[PDB]
Amino acid sequence: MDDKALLVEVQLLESKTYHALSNLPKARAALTSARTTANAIYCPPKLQATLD
Amino acid sequence: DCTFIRVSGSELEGARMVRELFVMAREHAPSIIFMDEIDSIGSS
Amino acid sequence: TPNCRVALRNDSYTLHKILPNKVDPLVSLMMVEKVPDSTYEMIGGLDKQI
Amino acid sequence: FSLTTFSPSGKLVQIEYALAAVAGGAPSVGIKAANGVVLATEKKQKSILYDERSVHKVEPITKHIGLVYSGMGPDYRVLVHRARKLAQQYYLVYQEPIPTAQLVQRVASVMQEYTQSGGVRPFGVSLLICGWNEGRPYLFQSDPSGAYFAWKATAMGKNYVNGKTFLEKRYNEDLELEDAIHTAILTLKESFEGQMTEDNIEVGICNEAGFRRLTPTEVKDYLAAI
Amino acid sequence: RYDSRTTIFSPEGRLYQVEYAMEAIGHAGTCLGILANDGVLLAAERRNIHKLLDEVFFSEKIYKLNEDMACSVAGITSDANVLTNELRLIAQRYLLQYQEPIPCEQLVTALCDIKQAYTQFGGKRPFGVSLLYIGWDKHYGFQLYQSDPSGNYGGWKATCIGNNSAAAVSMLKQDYKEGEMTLKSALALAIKVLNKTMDVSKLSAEKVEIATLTRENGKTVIRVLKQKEVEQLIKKHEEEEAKAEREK
Amino acid sequence: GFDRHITIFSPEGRLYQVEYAFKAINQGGLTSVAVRGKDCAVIVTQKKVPDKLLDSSTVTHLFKITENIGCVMTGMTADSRSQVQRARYEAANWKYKYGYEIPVDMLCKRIADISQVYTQNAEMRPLGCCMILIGIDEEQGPQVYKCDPAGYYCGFK
Amino acid sequence: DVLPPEADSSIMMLTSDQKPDVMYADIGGMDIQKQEVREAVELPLTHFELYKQIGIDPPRGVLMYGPPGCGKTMLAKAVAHHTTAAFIRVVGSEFVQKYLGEGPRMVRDVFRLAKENAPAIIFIDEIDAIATKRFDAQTGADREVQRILLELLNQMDGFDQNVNVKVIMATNRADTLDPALLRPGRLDRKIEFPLPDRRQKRLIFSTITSKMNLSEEVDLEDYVARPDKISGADINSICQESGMLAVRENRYIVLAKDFEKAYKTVIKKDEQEHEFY
Amino acid sequence: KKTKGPDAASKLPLVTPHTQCRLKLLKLERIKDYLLMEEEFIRNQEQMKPLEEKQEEERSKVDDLRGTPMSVGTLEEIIDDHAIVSTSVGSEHYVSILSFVDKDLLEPGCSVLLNHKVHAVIGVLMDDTDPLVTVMKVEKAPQETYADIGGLDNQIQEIKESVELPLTHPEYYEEMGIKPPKGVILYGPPGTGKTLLAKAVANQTSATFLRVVGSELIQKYLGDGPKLVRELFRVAEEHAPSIVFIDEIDAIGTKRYDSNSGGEREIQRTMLELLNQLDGFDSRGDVKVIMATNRIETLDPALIRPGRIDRKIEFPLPDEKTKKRIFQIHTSRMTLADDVTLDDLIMAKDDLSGADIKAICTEAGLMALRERRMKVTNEDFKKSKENVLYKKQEGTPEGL
Amino acid sequence: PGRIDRKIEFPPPNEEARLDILKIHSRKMNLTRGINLRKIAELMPGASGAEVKGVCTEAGMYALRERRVHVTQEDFEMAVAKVMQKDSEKNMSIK
Ligand SMILES: Nc1ncnc2c1ncn2[C@@H]1O[C@H](COP(=O)(O)OP(=O)(O)O)[C@@H](O)[C@H]1O
Ligand SMILES: Nc1ncnc2c1ncn2[C@@H]1O[C@H](COP(=O)(O)OP(=O)(O)O)[C@@H](O)[C@H]1O
Repeated sequence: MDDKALLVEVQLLESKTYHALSNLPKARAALTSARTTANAIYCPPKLQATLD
Repeated sequence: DCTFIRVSGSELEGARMVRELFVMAREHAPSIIFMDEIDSIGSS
Repeated sequence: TPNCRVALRNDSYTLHKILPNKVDPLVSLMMVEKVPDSTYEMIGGLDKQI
Repeated sequence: FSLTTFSPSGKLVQIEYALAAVAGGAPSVGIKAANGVVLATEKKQKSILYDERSVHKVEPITKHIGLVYSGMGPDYRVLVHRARKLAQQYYLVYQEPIPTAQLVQRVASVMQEYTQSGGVRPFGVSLLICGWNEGRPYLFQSDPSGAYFAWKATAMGKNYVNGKTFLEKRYNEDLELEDAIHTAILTLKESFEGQMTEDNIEVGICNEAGFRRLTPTEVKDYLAAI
Repeated sequence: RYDSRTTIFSPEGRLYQVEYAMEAIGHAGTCLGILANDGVLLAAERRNIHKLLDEVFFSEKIYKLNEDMACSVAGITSDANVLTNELRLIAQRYLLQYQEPIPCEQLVTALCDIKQAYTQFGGKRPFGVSLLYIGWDKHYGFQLYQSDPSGNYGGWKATCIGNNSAAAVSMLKQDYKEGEMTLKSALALAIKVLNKTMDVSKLSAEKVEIATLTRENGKTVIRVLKQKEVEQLIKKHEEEEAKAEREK
Repeated sequence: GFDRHITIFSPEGRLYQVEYAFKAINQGGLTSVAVRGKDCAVIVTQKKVPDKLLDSSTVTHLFKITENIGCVMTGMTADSRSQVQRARYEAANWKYKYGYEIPVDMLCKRIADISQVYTQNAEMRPLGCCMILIGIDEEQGPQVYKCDPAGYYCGFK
Repeated sequence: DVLPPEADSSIMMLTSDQKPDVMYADIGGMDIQKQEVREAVELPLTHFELYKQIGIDPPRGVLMYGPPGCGKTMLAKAVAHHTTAAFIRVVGSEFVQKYLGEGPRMVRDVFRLAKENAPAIIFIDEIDAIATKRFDAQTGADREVQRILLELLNQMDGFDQNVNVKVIMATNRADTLDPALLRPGRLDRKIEFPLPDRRQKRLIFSTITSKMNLSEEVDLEDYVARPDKISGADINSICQESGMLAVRENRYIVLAKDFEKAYKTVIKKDEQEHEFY
Repeated sequence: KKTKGPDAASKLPLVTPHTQCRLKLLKLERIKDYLLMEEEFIRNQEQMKPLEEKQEEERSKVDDLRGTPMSVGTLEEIIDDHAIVSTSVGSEHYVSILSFVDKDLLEPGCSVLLNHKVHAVIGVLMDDTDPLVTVMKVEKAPQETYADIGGLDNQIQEIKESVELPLTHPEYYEEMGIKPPKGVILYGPPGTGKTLLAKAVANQTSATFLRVVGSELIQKYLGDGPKLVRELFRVAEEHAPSIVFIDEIDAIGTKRYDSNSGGEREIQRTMLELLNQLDGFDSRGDVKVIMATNRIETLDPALIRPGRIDRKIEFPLPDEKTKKRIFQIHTSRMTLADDVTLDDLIMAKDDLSGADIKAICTEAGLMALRERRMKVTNEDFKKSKENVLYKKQEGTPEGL
Repeated sequence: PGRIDRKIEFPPPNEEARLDILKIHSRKMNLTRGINLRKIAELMPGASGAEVKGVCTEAGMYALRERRVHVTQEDFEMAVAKVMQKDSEKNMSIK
């Protein structure tokens, strides 16, 4: 599909759980994908803070 | 077993140049000399 | 043998040895190509044309 | 010369340039749902100096025919004024047919003074028209030179390509109720750069009851919970 | 200096603008008309079949232009719309004047006269559209006519006007048989030639639009074959293809 | 060519004639401001008077279009006067055709339509003068609008 | 004797490897495409074994015919560090000089430096205006440039996918380029890196102004919403220059005035979208 | 830099049958026996030497003084005793050469040797083999003869008279004191024009021939299209007086455009220079210029005038007998059939030219060789007509 | 002369020709056991052998990101999507 908010939230949660399990490189890859997806939403004030 | 001499034709003077490949550069009597799309328009 | 390379001398420039080809390796590829394979078996769909 | 002109060997170069201009940048999606049609568009005014209740992108040409457009708003006005006069003339001649959807196809066809008589310079706007006075809805597109296209869902903006891709992927579908306007707003979201709000987004709906340009109250209501 | 259009000759003496428009008519669109006893039919190729259309106009290429005829354009839709409107207006004006349906040849001559005028005088573009007509009259019965943007119409009985019109007409010449031709075998021939000229085999009934004109009891009936009938024709053609291929 | 010489669409998909005509407004050396308020609408432009042999009494760039609508022009003064005359004619003709006075938004819409006709066709040329017209409208408060050589009429506060 | 080193023979840059200058995701240009560039790094990112077996033929030549927008070198300074690989500036303008006889030799030497390190990428700059323009006739040393390009073609053909090194040219306009490099079989992947793309431009502004931690502690009332929605080109290079134009050290922070001055300097007035909309 | 070339080839083209038979075989045997005997004679003359005289006086005096190392450089100027030569890398030597000094072959602008050390000229390379700047005499005196083209007897007689006013009976208009280089202006359908070349080969049986086809609308600032052809027919006067065949260019390069000024310069330069060279009052020479074309209408008034450019000749389409003759010529090499299907292919034919005749003759052989390979393919009788249709005559929409 | 010998023209490949070109280009590569390459080519509207090559390399690249020797039909259809990105952009459809 082409949902974007759900994709950003899913990727951020995946990065969070990689960090919780100390999976740093996969966490970094997932976070980069999260940025690439999150370019779409222009002012998601909560979501941008979550990404940062 | 002739050649694969491939010249586009869109190279820019058009004189000379081709003379070498026409006779001397060939490097082989058998010669297919394939020219690409003829960039020279009708009446040029 | 013409169209090959040779070694010469310093002042009199007399021949030393008829060297193998040097012109061909240097400028082999200018705008031409020698024979590739690209056999007609790879050519397909155009049999009625070939 | 003084018509839709400049057609070379197998081309309509002036028309093609007009379409390049109608590429525009106002997304202006349209969706034909079972109950009715939604024409949503983006009103991204430069700065806060401009107003949003002053000028509109969605125009009710008649009782249940609503209209949205693309680039060249100055041309779009004139076009919508002509369309209103045409629908009114048809209604006056064929008196009292409450003509909207048996008139939506007809007004799309009379959108030939639209372009087949270009006027030296062809119009630079592609417009979506919605009607529901037949028991069934109708969404048509008229482009700076072509004719009625009879869409089910499309967009006419700067990112109309991926907008249409989004529409088909999100399955414009056929069972969708009238509240496919949520999907329309989603499609805009894709071709939108900002936290869209009630004045930022203008949408009209044409259902079997009639046509209506949704006020900022309802637009904000729909934008909430997205 | 001001721009002036080109409605002029060639140093040789050719109207190359008109010739370019006529050749461009081959580009885009595909229609074909086959004439047969007790029924003459048109087949059209649905160029754009995007799933986001609704098909509510009920007809894009085939246009009903009169009680006793129907046409099919293959040109720029902008000119096609106005030309069909003028054609219907001409036919109905004749009906008003003579209280009798207009003969197909007279209708086609009027239309080609208007196109000849458009290419003749003034700084006006030629009507870049070529169209077929199928009709029935009292004098000549079933008739088929093909008009090019040059205004030089021709009375055909099996022709095509689209992109691969050359291939379609070659197929028609190869598998056309006059006299024996009937409505059903005419339909088989039409679907066969359309399958030939449309590269994708097993043409969907949505990508093909066909309309048949038939003569009922003292009345002309122009029926646009709907999806089910078209695909049943497709199935019968497919059975014939499989049988012919396997019997070798 | 002549894409940039006549009012025709550019191959890139733009209209260069009106794009030029907008810069004609900047040409002429003047500026004008309009501010809508809580209840009033006030506009102001500088009065560039070179040498005092002129009549400062009549060098103005603001005019009454009707009894309640006031306009400020910006750009070439000849086109500015022509459009002011056209706006006054439109206001009077509107008051004649329909009893009530012409709303400022409607007047700006008609002026914009005239300008849009000008940018259409090729015989005439757009007028290089952007007009800011203001007026009090009932049930609306003060209202300010701007018609431009293109035909886009809007502008507020 | 034979001198082992080859890069410093004519300078022309050297081993930009083993050094994070701009990593990868830190770029402000997001993608433009960058997927064809990850495709181009697939060969440095091993995957030469996976090029076979699967039966694919990995690309070899990547020309980017874009203006200075996106940097056009933030992809080669990166990638080379994303997957550790040598990076060379080459610089076409410097190469065309009196050392046209040594031009062939320096091409051989740099090709040898690349072959020495299978993780290496050649990056050639400023081809369009000087190196082998095809529409203006040969003026004097232009034949020398053409011979140098011929030797470059000879070297790229002798490479013939012998190792996993990669070659990328960066050009503003590929029209004047010679067909020999342009034809498939020598260089295939053409990528265009367009202008800042106003949404992507705002993204670039955020990325750069964050690079220098919030523009070195910028004040809150500075937001780029106003100076970014200009529709005034302002390539990523100009964006970086504006970001560094916070060098006004009268105070320890940055205000919106600094951004306004940065946008005011070096700019061309382009406006008037309301007619089109 | 070029005077003549050694013509010791083209061994007796007159092989009478040109088809495999006893007569042709015997002619070839005599030819090869002559070759054998000539090789044997020269080899015996060179081997069984008349006398052994020292080092042929070569290595004794001149070879050693010439020396082992040498370098090649152009010879620039000439003085009474010394010679002024421009050797390599822009060197210049004024030295007298007395060993292997052949003054006639030396010439300015020719490659000579330099013995190094004490740099003085010691020899010349008369071969050189690089006179390639403008080459138009490479095809000089074409071997094509009258018999190659038939059925054009009137035109052949006319052109033969127009070009045999010189050579033959020059004293005629020498006593008449006119010496007219009028040239010949040739008409003809576009379907021919290489037929104009063929009728020019009749003259080309005598002296050389130069060709300028299409050239250009001499945008060149120096102009010098006609001026360089003037230099080249001066070169032809130095050689055997050659003709200049400017078919087509006399039409485009010299077009009767009603435009006066602001027009490609050729109208200024080219036509004026053409007239200047075509008037015998300016340039001498037995050079005869053949201005052929396929558009008589575009004849410029200057070219129109028989006063300077006389001998207007019209090339018409072939008649029935001319078609028979040309088809006989073209199919004679290929033994079309044993039924000799000759008149059926031309009796109803109209507007068929030499190029079409050659094309149909070639395509008949092509189609036979395709699969119908039967030597004198019996199918040829009707396949000559089959590829005589071949469509391709003309196609332009319908317009009718 | 030099062209009157022949004027042979190239017809764009039909659906079956495109199937044959698919076979030629995919004999070398590895893929799944089952594939309806005839339908795969027929899905491509017209195009050319260059486009068949593009589809083959796109299938290879798409299978690369999954890192498997068996190019699936889904990856193949993703490669068919390389015939897309051209379309007609805007629905001109003026004919
Ligand atoms: N994050 C970034 N994204 C894009 N561009 C950047 C970024 N950071 C810096 N740049 C700029 O990119 C520029 C590269 O420009 P340059 O190499 O001159 O262009 P070209 O490669 O076309 O010659 C640098 O000058 C730098 O200022
Ligand atoms: N009447 C003829 N007899 C013999 N050969 C001819 C005749 N006419 C033409 N040819 C040959 O055919 C060739 C083509 O002649 P022509 O028709 O003039 O060609 P084009 O139309 O291209 O000028 C000429 O080179 C000539 O050798």
